[PDB]
Amino acid sequence: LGVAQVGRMNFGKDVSTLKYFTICGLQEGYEPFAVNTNRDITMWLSKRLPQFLQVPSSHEHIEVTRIDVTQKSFGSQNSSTDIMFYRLSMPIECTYYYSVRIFPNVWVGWITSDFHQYDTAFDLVTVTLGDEKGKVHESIKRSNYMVCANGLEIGCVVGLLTFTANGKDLSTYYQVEPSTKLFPAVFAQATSPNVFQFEAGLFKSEHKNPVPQCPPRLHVQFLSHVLWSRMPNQFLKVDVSRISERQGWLVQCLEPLQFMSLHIPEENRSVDILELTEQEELLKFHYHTLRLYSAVCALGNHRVAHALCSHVDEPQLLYAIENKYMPGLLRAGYYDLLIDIHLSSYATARLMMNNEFIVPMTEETKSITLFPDGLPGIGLSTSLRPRMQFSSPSFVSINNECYQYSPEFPLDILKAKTIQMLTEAVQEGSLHARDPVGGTTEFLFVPLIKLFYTLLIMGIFHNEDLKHILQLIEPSGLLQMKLPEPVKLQMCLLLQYLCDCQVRHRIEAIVAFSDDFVAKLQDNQRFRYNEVRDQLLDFHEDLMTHCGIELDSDLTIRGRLLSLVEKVTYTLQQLISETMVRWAQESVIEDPELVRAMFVLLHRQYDGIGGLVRALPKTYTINGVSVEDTINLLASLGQIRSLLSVRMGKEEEKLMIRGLGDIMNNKVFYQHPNLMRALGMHETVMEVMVNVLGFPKMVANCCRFLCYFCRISRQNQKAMFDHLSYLLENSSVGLASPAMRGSTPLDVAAASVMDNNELALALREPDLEKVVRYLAGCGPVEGERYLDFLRFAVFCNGESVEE
Amino acid sequence: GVEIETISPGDGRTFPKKGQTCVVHYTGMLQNGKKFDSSRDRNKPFKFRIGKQEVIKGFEEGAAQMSLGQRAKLTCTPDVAYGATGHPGVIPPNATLIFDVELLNLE
Amino acid sequence: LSKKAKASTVDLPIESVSLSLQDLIGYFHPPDEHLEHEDKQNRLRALKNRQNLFQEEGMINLVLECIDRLHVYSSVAGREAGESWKSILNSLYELLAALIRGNRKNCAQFSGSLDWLISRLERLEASSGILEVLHCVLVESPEALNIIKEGHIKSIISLLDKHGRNHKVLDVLCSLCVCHGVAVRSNQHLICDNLLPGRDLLLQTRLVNHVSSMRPNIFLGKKWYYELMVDHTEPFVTAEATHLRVGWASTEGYSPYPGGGEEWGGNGVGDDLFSYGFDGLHLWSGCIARTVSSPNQHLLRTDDVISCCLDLSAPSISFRINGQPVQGMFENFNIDGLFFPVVSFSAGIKVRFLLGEFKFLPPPGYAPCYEAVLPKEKLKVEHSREYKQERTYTRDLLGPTVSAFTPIPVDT
Repeated sequence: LGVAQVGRMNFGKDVSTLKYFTICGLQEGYEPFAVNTNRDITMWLSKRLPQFLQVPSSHEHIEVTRIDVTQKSFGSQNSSTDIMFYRLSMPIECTYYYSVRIFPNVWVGWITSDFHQYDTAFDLVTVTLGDEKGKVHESIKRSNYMVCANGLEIGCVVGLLTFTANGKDLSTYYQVEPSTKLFPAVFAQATSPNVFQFEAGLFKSEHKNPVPQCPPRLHVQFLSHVLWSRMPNQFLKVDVSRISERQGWLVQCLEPLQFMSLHIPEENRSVDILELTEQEELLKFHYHTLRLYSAVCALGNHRVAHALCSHVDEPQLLYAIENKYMPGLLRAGYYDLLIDIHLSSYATARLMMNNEFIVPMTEETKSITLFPDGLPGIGLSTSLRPRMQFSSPSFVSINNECYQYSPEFPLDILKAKTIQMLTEAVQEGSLHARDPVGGTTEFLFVPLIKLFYTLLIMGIFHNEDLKHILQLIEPSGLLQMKLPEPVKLQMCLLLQYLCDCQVRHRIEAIVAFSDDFVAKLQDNQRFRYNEVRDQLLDFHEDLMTHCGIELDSDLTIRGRLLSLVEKVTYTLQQLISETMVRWAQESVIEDPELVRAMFVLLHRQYDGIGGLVRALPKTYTINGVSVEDTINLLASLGQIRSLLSVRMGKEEEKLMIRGLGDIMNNKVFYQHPNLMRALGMHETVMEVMVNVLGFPKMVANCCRFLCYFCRISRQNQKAMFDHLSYLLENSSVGLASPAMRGSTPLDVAAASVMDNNELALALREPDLEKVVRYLAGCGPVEGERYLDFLRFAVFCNGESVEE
Repeated sequence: GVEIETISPGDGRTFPKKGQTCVVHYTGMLQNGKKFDSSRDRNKPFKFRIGKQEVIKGFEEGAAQMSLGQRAKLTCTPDVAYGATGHPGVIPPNATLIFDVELLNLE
Repeated sequence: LSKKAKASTVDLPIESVSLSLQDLIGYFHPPDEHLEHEDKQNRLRALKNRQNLFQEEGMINLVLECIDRLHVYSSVAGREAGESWKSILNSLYELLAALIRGNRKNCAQFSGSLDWLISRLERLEASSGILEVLHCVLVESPEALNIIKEGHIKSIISLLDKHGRNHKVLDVLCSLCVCHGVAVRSNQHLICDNLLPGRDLLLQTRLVNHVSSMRPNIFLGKKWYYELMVDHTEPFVTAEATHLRVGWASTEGYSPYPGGGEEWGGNGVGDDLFSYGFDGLHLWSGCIARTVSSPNQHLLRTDDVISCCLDLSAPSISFRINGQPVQGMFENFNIDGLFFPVVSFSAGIKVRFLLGEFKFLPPPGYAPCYEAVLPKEKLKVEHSREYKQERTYTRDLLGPTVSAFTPIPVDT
């Protein structure tokens, strides 16, 4: 535009207002812009107010030099050497001098950043108070901003303000400024080239961190900015809803509409966030700051999660989800940050416990059918389901904030917003809408699906929205569309979790039927004994012989229930395989993790037996009476599995010992070695003990627990047997021999032998070879451990096993 | 110690007692103007108890000073607050608090 | 050059060593991305073998000795030899970055000299090479993560505040933050104790409601006056606290960019806006609020009327509440151009214009806008200079502008 003129532009979206383009244009082959999209296009018009920009090499000719007292020269060998302002970079807090030298008309002051005057003169502030009339009321303000005029001039530090001039003192010093910030500011009317030189320390004391600060220095961060006229700036996308009158003039706006901003603090100025799409250095840097914030609260630092909730303040993230113009890097960053604060702890806990399947035998866990004549999201599953608890990050209190769990968020509101996001995105990004939310379809889709996946894991979305999203994707569409690579690499985990929930439903149903069937056949055992040589051989022979001479008892009721289960074993199973083959037949694949996940899902479709093969020897049933200790031990064991991957680890061992002592004191650990052996928790504790060695009190605390685990059942002792060679090569000095003597790795190895004759016969010769290699003493003391282990290796039963 | 402007008066006389539920909305930014906490913003009306010694001393004495429905600027001394040691991560060492607190209900 | 300068100087290769040095940088170049997978593995296996040939000869220690004995000057000899100095340093640290990036064994061999490199980190000339060497070491050695302690990290936090703002520093700090598989939690406690709390070293986000600023369409240069009234406030449309502002300005100065001017746009923020309205009824000036009280102590609530006057022959502004003194505000301020009331807010708030319809008029000043309707307009109201205008067909646009009571007769 020029002086007082009007623009009228059409960037697509305006087929109803094409004045001449259906006439000529579209017929010849041209196009509008935004035919597909719903968005507008923002415009970066020119501003008016000057903001002091950096100094490029591409000036006309004005060139500063970086010279170490710490001087910055000039040169302007041109024609136009008149109007060039020069504000400097970094401010003063509210003692140290700062001298300016001129080689041959020159203003010197201390400018606060609220200053944009583009005028060549001395131009431009006395607020009043009251004691209901005043009487002092006036010592307030003059700054708007600050002007003085080979000379050497110093605005020294502290607080007050100082005006000196070549040793002499010019008058009218403005020594009153309580809480502002100032810049060393020198303008220019360059009468000649070689016009300035700049600088018992200096401003390096004031600005930077250290303040002994006796040697002064210009750092690299010190720029020498030039107040250029304008930059392109954004367009204030939605502004006005004025309702008013003209007799009464009821001028009224009722707008919930917020900005989204930041300010670079070192050159203080507020800037809105979503303008930054072209400020690529600041883009990359604030992206990396979000990535660091995601890195910091990774896997358990919940105290620091409270800290980041103080910083970034979760409803700000909620507004950051909705913004349909924020760039994709900020989009991925904030989508990661909401996860890595509020979700990933309970998420990774359930990801660890997704292979345990244990379920009590109560009344709710009993009325479950098989699939009748696609809905895995049913009402079921009190199968021990480690519950979720949260915190409330206030910043006034104590007790304790370091074990407190995780910060909160608007749960159902969040899931409704994600449902809205998914539906509206699927409706938009289908026809090649040439403007996605973040620029491409990857930043559009990928972290949305990541958030939806991690939210789907967390046991939210009661069954209505499950039906909604399923036959949104199913209809029986989402997956049927054309998609890029990491999008479906994300979606494969959705399909994983769907099939896994199907497996959970399947196993809970088979446990219910097993309860009914065992009740019936237990009564049949009662009557078959009460009718009268096949006595119990430890009750495994009884069930094995029941299924063995019943490999087709042998009542027809038994055969009917057998046929009932073998028709329980018999429409997603179609479409998953169909679409995996469909993807792989067309779209020659990179990122081999995608190939991995695809074909793992494909084999897992065709081996529905095999999941039930490798799932059932890790499930277990509880009576229903002692469930509270089971919840407590599952919570303790989940947080000790999370403690496995700290890794180092020097002061969380207090939490480790507290957890292990509770696992000791839990009642279920006494009577249920099936459950403890089923959790794999001995191997967990053992690998923790591996990680501790290649010497604190942690080792003996582990070895005590292994030894107490070796003394509850024989099959437990078989389980703790086979670690002998590694446990032996650990056991050289590892514990017990200042005077500790309670447990040690060698004490664990001896703890797995003492009862059973069978394990005494099972062990072999190179182990004892390594033991007598370790018997290479010269004095001493710790050979008593080797001899003690051999004593437990030779005799064991009242007579020595002679081999 | 601490000097607190009543921004807006509440009912003036209803100052609480130890054993009465201190249902509050509050927020607060630092001396520089940067925010650090906002119980307004997560839409949780905060509760505590004076005498049960739940909050910092400046916020406790300011809640003791105010009345029902009294929005007030509770600028507090840093050494009454965390102050020198600071809240390690949230509040820097030796920073003065500036509040915006209004009492809601009493039980 | 420890003691003497003659000949000058000595058999002392410059271009020979630098040529051989660029050759050796090109020697250990990583295998490319657009190479076939088996050829990639061939080049990669031979590259790791060529590194393991150098580790078991201690050549890196020889490089460290050359680092020891080169870091002397600040830019000597026959001073073409001192002119290649930046290139020799840059190439040596690039070569040091080359010899570690693959093997876990070599960055395990760098258990020793890491703290000395953090000491050399403050040369403040060549942060790039030392930083990249340190990053590639910290990635692949979980040994050296057990080494590094508080003073190192405090120096690295200070390193950005020396050298401005580098994302590569944040890549380094993220690498310190998380191992190959695990973390180290006390290290992260140290990070968030020593970097965040104070919010100055890096950025900080915040959002606020869009601020609406309006004006009654009439430039006004004669003791001026106006009257408005608050009708409904409800100050918590969102959890952000809202605001009401009443004051004077001109467009000659303070280009009114809403949000994009001073902080949040707003009012009382520039060298023309002189705002009013609080509870504890003080003002803003340059987006700074100092703390005038008055014996009313009331907000701008739903039934409030504000006396609003501008002063002739003294550039002075003083406002009142229902005529009652609010300890009068402004005296002896700046003068240019034609002024107007710039009464502003950002909320769900309705107000009125009492400019003809009146309630209130005291004789501290008298020139209302209803008594200056004369020049061109009638009583109309606009939206503060409006570089936009919004529709649903086409947001049209506007050119910039072409913008007293002592007239000019012909001087005869």
